Amino acid sequence: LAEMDETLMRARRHSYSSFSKLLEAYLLVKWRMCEAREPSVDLRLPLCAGIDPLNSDPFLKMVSVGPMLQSTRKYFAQT
Amino acid sequence: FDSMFKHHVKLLPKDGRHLNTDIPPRMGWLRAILRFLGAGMVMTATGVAVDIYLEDIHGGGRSLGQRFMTWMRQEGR
Amino acid sequence: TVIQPVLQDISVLLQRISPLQIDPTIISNTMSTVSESTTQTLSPASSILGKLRPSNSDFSSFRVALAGWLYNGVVTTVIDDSSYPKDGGSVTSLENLWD
Amino acid sequence: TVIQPVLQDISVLLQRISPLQIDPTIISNTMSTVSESTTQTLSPASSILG
Amino acid sequence: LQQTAGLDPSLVKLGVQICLHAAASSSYAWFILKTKSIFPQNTLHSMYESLEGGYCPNLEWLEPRSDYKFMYMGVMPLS
Amino acid sequence: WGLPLVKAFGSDPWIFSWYMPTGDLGMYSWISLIRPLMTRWMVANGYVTDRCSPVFGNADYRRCFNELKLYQGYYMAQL
Amino acid sequence: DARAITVALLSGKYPPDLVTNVWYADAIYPMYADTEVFSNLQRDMITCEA
Amino acid sequence: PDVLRLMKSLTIQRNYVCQGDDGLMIIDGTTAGKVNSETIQKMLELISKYGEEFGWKYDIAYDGTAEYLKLYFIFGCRI
Amino acid sequence: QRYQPGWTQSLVSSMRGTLDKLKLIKSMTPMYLQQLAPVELAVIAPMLPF
Amino acid sequence: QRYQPGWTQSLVSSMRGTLDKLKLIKSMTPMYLQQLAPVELAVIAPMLPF
Amino acid sequence: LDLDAHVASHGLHGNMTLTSSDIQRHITEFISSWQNH
Amino acid sequence: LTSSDIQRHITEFISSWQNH
Repeated sequence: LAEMDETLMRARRHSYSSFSKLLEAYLLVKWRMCEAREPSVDLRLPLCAGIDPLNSDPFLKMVSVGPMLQSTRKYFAQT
Repeated sequence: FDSMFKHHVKLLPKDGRHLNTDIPPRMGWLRAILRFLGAGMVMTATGVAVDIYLEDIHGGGRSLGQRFMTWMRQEGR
Repeated sequence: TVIQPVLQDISVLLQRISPLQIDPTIISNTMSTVSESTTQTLSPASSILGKLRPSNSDFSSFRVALAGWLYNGVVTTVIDDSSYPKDGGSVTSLENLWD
Repeated sequence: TVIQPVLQDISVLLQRISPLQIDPTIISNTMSTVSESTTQTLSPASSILG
Repeated sequence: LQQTAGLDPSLVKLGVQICLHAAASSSYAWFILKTKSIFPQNTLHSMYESLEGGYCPNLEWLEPRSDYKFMYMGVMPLS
Repeated sequence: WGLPLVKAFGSDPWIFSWYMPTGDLGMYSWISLIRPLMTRWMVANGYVTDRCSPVFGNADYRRCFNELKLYQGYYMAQL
Repeated sequence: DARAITVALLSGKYPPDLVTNVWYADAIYPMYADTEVFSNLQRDMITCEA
Repeated sequence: PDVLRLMKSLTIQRNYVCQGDDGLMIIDGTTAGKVNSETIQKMLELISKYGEEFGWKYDIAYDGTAEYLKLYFIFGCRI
Repeated sequence: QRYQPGWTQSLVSSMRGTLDKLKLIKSMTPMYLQQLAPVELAVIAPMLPF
Repeated sequence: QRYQPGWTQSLVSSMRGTLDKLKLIKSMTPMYLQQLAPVELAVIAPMLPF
Repeated sequence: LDLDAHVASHGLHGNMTLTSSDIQRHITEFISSWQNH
Repeated sequence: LTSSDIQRHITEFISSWQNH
């Protein structure tokens, strides 16, 4: 536990100059947003309880992207 | 997320081909990576999902590939 | 407004009686084989797969169209404007060819 | 310097009256569908937009 | 939960009543175990006795059903 | 660790969603969304340098991140 | 919407081992026990009467 | 005869999904609507009787709701 | 001959391959429409409310 | 024949495609110049200060 | 540098952000697209 | 006071949506 504590203190007190190489590579890329997608399902169909207009952001993400209609175990079995 | 990877993360700029957005022929795996970056950008933002187009890579595709390969080799030490 | 629900009911009945099933994965499987180069700006297969997903994925206009055959006296089924190219299109554009 | 403002005034008057307005996106949309190979050094579609 | 999910206070009061009754019994855990199903049996299992309308999604089970392949069609008005 | 922000660097509030990815991906995402505002905020606070950066222009990020503990938090989140 | 009609035209599929004279015999069976038509007939009669 | 027709219309490769001690039976709606509830009730009694002679206590619920692996569905909406 | 020169060589081959694929899709819909759908419509028709 | 040998065939195809795109642009400007702009000028002219 | 006196910000495109109006515009176009089929 | 309803809460948001 003392090893934990001293390691965390060492990490905190130090000074850095960059993130990991991967993130520095990622920041070299920039994109461009455009017109919105097409609705995936009808806007007035309840799918998950609570995900409703009073719960805007999940509702909008779900209706824009659409639910995963295929089981994940079999999908990742081939990956 | 699969369909959004396939048909809503466009790796070609909307206005047409740009100079820096060219992928070297044998570095096609960048096509796989950049899809995740587009996905993260579109999903992080609040609101509806948005069609996204690649805009520019600062160092060009080749430099990004070299940096990725450098990380790939140096890890595990 | 009065007539449309009748067609919708006939459509669901036809769906429930018919042995035919719609499976879009056929198109994906068959296009997953077409040969192309990765250095090309344009890809016909990716575009066509992109264009076959209907808005809201309704897939129901087919049964409605079949049902409409019985009531051409009072109902004339037509294709909506939104399916046409916006400005009329151009044969130089692959998107318009698929349209 | 004496005549140039007159031309500007006529220009804004034509602005207020003409039914024609420009959408620059026409060129970009048309050029977005040009077929070319990414291995080439020169891109005509990019150059014309530039 | 009430402050985070915007629960109806009326139902929260009933939940509190159940908790208090459990406390006032001979064994709290035994009481909770024996009465765990009031909310389901009274709301979920007795729902829509008289139905007026709404939407129900139209799903299809493709072949092979061993593949668990389902495809979404749309909404069907209820009756 | 994947918990979204609320409002920072003078940006508008409630502009991020918890569908934010975790690790480097989410970091890159939110930097990409608010890079220009971040740069203007950084310059306006005297964090100004001369070496133009591909990501941050002439912002002295190497010290602002150190004093904001952002580098420190990023690195110790992986221990 | 035409763009759904084309999908339907392009992706029809039958069950693997189909025997139509059995499939339809099974499917139709219950739907010809209802009495709605017979009530309708009396309704039409009453309409003409009125 | 209604029970016979129903049972002959059901097979495990088409209608039954199981995992451990939890299982789900799907009754496909007929072309005339949905299967009569009385027939389902008598069939349920048949399974309940059938479970006993090899010492299996079948806990059976039929309330117009779908439950599987402690996931709850009503009219196509998951709760 | 007056449209092909505007396209690169590989794209033409890909286009023709895709068209060939679409021509020979194994979609069961058309024969359904030709053979079974009329039978279903005939069966259904007398029981319609309208 | 004495200028194209310096260029790759794919580049020639892209150039021809770009020219075809430009020729068939759906710009409404020339119609406006031919049919309506003279009417606008005729309407405006008498009211000019100069 | 002096052109666009201090708003220079060398990069021309990609300088847009997310703040307020983009979300609302996306909502409006999305709802229009839903309502027009 | 002002404990109006939850259904009206649902409908009011939707009415905000439909407006354009």
